[PDB]
Amino acid sequence: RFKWAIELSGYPVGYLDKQVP
Amino acid sequence: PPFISEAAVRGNAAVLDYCRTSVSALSGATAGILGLTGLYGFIFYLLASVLLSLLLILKAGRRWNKYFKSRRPLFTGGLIGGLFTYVLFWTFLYGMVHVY
Amino acid sequence: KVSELYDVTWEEMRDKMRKWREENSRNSEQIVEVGEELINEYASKLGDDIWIIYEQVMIAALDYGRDDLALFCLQELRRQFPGSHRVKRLTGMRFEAMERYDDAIQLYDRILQEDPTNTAARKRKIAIRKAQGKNVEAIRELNEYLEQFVGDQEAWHELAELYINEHDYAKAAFCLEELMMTNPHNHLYCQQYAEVKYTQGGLENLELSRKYFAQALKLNNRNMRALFGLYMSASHIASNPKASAKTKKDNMKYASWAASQINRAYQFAGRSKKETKYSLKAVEDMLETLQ
Amino acid sequence: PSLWKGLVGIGLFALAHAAFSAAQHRSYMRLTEKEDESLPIDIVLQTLLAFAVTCYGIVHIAGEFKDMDATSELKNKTFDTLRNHPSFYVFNHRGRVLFRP
Amino acid sequence: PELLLDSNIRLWVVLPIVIITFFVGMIRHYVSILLQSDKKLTQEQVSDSQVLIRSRVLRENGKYIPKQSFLTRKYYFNNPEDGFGNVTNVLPMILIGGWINMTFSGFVTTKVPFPLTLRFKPMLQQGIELLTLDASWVSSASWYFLNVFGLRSIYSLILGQDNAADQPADTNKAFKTEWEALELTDHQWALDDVEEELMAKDLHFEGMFKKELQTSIF
Repeated sequence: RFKWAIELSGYPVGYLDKQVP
Repeated sequence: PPFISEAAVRGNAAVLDYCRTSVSALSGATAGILGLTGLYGFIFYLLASVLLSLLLILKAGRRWNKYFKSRRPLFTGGLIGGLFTYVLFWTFLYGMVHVY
Repeated sequence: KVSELYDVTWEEMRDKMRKWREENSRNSEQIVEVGEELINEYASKLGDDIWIIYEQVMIAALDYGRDDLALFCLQELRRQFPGSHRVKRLTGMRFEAMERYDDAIQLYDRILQEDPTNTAARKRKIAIRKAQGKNVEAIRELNEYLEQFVGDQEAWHELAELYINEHDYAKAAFCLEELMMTNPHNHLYCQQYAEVKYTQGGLENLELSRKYFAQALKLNNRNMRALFGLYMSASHIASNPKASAKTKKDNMKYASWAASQINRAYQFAGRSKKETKYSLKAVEDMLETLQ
Repeated sequence: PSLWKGLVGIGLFALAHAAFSAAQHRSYMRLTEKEDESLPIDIVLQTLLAFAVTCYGIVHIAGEFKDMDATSELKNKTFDTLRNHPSFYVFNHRGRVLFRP
Repeated sequence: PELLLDSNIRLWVVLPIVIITFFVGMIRHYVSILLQSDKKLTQEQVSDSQVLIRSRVLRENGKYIPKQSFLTRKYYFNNPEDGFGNVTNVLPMILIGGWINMTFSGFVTTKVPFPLTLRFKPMLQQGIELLTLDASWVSSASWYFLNVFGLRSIYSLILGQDNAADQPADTNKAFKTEWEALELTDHQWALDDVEEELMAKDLHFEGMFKKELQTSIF
């Protein structure tokens, strides 16, 4: 929550991204 | 239980079948040895069956719900082939002893 | 080892080796110690159980940097089974353990030519690719193999680990979902997926992480990692300045319950063994991170 | 432990002895041509005792039950043994250097 | 009883039948294992079977993943993918029955201990030529068949599993069947109220800190 906090930032068969409600 | 493993239930079924077959064969052998005949001997078979079930309880003990859903398979499980083995061994030993 | 710091029969050693085989333990030193004695002093006692022990001891010795025993076991196995394919795989592994990769590659190509539907040769080629640091080629080859042979959970887990090592978390989460779908009763996969979702992104990712931490803790009540993750995720979501009041109070309640359970668990731990070093310390962690 | 095997063997031997005794008694009786149908009580007691002992002994060796809950044996599994993939082992690390470089 | 029998027939005709049928059954089981089958499958068959199993597992257990992933996989599998030996088992029984009838039939074997009717008589007395004899007395062939029929449980017990006794089609069709079956499945998340279920009671920290930490092997 405070002080010590590390942020790490940086096609397997089916892979989609959007909608489809 | 939300999740069930088939291996455990199949192993339990195998153990029950082993016990039932062996006790049926032994009961048939001893009924043949005693020389009992007719429907009277049939009663003995039922008695033997009951005995088996009782011992199974002592094998299950408490918390039996972990191993089985209900005691009905533990009581009335496998009363068809056991009868055939019982009558076969009964005839075999009765012919071996009381005849001749 | 019998009458040497221990008093066990050969049956006990066999059972211990079998148990070490069932769960993939990689303590090579103890495995070699037990296996060499079992091979030497009890060879005739084991009727047909010595071949799998031969393979296991050879692998352990290769892992332990002791090649004489590996060569002995390989010679015995090759003599017993002429022309087998597992022995060729062991020979290839021995070749590649000495930094001779071209011979292993040609051996695996020969194996694949003899039998096209073999799996271990492709995995060993992928391992050879990984041993040289060529990460992208290994990932591509593993993806191709998974495309050909779906339903192999070891490959899915290895691909997930490789994606984790490359700081690409969406595809790792996808692979962990694929693994979790087949095994919904395993809490470790849920815990790891929750950790990946925690590390991935922001608010909704934290919500999913909290949900799956709760699910993992429900599956097994002894998982301390799941409890710590649940508490941390609830505290993180509660203090987020872009959340509604209802979610804020729900997360505060979740964090309070998690902290109470953690304190009770540490008291339980301190009751049995007397150290009293973390029960005095975990309370400070809970207090300083409150709200 | 292994005493149940001895118990069931003793029970089977006693049952066989009772069978032989009953057969011998029947063979002797058919010689004298006596229609009294005299079955000695001791033989019945012996065979019943042997049958009961044998069944009790054999009910204890069929095996042991196992819990049907799928999440029962994973309570002790740890992530140390779950991350090991035998098919993807690599022997390029510091273990070789530490032991006989 | 009614008849007086020679003990020699009991010693030399009864036991050999049982021994022969027992060992014949064992030999039949072992021979059946010896040449059971040898099957080979091409890569496409196993790949398609694994794909079908994966689709079935998705349909069965999509309720343990986030709905977005479930529908992402459901967008897949719909547009791109789904649419783009005995002779020895039975004949030896009859052969051995005939051989036993040839070399053993002709005398009374034993008697069942329960009364029967006249319906049983034609079956249990194949070899004898009497007329008014009771149906309880059996011939040799009937005894052999009875012994054969009454050993299934014994074979299952003394031998592994059950043996030593008598008792895809089109890829496109399977693809269409799975496509039709999967189309009517909808996501139903099973983690909506997991937190409330967890919060009901304290955790089960009982029976976890027993025994002692392991020191070494064994």
